[PDB]
Amino acid sequence: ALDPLSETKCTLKSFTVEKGIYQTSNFRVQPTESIVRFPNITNLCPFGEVFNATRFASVYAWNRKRISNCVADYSVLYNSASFSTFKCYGVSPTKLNDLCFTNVYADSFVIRGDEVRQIAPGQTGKIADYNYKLPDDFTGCVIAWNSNNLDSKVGGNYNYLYRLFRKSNLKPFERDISTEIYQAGSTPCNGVEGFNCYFPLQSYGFQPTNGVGYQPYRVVVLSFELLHAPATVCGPKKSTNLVKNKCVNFNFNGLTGTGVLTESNKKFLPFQQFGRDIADTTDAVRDPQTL
Amino acid sequence: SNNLDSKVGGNYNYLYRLFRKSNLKPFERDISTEIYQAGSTPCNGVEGFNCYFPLQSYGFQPTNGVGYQPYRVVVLSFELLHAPATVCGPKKSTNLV
Amino acid sequence: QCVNLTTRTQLPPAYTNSFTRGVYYPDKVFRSSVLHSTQDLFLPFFSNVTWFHAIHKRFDNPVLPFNDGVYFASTEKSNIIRGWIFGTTLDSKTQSLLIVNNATNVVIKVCEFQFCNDPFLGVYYHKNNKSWMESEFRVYSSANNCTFEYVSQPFLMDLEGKQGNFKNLREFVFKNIDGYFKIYSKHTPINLVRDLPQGFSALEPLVDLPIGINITRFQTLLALHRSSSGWTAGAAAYYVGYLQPRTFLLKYNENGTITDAVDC
Repeated sequence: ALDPLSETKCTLKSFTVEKGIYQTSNFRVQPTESIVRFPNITNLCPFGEVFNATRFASVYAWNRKRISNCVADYSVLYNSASFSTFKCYGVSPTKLNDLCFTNVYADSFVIRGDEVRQIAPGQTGKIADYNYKLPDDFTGCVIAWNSNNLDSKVGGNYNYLYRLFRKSNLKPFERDISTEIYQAGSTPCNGVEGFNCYFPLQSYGFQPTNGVGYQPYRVVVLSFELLHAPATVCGPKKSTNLVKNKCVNFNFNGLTGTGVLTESNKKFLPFQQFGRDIADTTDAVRDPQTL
Repeated sequence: SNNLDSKVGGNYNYLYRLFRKSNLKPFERDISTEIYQAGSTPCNGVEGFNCYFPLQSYGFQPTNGVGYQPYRVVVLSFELLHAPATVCGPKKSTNLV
Repeated sequence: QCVNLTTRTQLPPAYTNSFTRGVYYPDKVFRSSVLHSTQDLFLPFFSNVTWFHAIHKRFDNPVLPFNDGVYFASTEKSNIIRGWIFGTTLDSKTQSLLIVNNATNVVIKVCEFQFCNDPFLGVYYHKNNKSWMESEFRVYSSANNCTFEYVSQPFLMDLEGKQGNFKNLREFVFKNIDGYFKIYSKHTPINLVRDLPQGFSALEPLVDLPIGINITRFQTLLALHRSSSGWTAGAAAYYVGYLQPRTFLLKYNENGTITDAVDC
């Protein structure tokens, strides 16, 4: 690494160099910048319709909204600071935007304070096993806000009912509104409660004066699914400026590589995003926004 | 070593790391208990949202199956035929011709 | 829906000779000034294609096998071709695909559709102030678990009847590649009396449907006219040709348009 003369000595593995012209190395330009040009990322699904609704459905009949074929921005849900407490498993709300899944469901409900800890994958409890279970492959988040001043009433607000018993356990994100009487004994219950016969459907007794464990928290789980179909719900991505006539890194909608892009006379058809040469090697590109 | 290392309800003398900021290097010994940052929020050196405590302890009980019982592991590392040997078994030397 | 027509009958599938129809772009890649070889589901040239048509007593809309991917070509005056149905049974027993062209939107759906005995689309009130618009809809009777739904932008398609020879050419390519469908299409004017238009073309993408359903049969959806038994059809003709994994030499010009093809 002293001078080009010693590089010639090292190419030949010899302490002397003879008269002539010898090949010693190979020049190559390296990348300097990184460009990102994806299609439009508009058409956000208003997730606030489910979180900030005036009233939710009951827990046993938890409301389900479908989210598909739109861009899902979770950064607003964290940075807005309109909610009390959050919790996630594996990925944070800002990092979830980098994942593209098939479908997303906003599984909304309202439970007590001591029961929000039961909202976790592979968890057991009165809400996990009986009302709403999360899958073992859960990679979303759970979001909650204290609604003690709204979802409470003097003497018990029996608007939000819930399941307490069940003869078996539920599947992940399973919705079951059945009122089958839970039977612990052998005698038939005959459609009424009593000894070893308790209805599973019961009411929540929220009140402004209850302890923190029994206050109403408006909990909603962002359930995710990986079905046979391709992904449809991606996060937003900010594009950058387009560089021309410079060796840098490139990243378009579905084409990545390193090289130099210059203007030309090629004209793609209305459906073609990139081109290839005679040898089946990619030699052209298209900006997804500009023409 | 279930009959030796197990305690009534657990032994904190044997601990393990659950989270790490980066990939460990081979034969590295890092005993740092710094908080793991899983999200974009600065943890500021305390627990919280996406800020979990990396160190965790073993649970020793008499009912644990072989999958959870503690096994005493030892790992021997060396170089083979790169320098004069210093740990050689009972291989008696012979005469030179 | 379940009411059958009065005049329709199933005749034997008479075949005819397709000269050079059945070539398309194998992918969404640009290539120009090259002779690219590609192996894909293509219709061989000088192969046999089926002879169907729609008049006031045949009205071909049977359910026929699919099994690979099929080429479609229609020569029209009254613009009768509306849509197509796929499925393993074309019934609510499983999920069936549908495409339709009601002259306003190209709607696609995948639900558990109930099979109609003789589905069609209606056009009514010709006597005065025709206006040539679709009125009634008898494709399916029910639906369930409609997982997917695609709809094109608004438009207005020319349903006006025309006299003389055939004038409109619509051609599709439908295939099944591990459940993924690549709907290609083209529309161009023609002037043609019988058999097939003497010319050359290549078909481009219209919609991409990654559904994930195995197909074995398909059905035609034709429109009818009347000034569900007293409906009569117009003037139109369409053919059926099964594809095969053959290799062509696609001749690409400077603008990337296919100008010639050689059947290996």
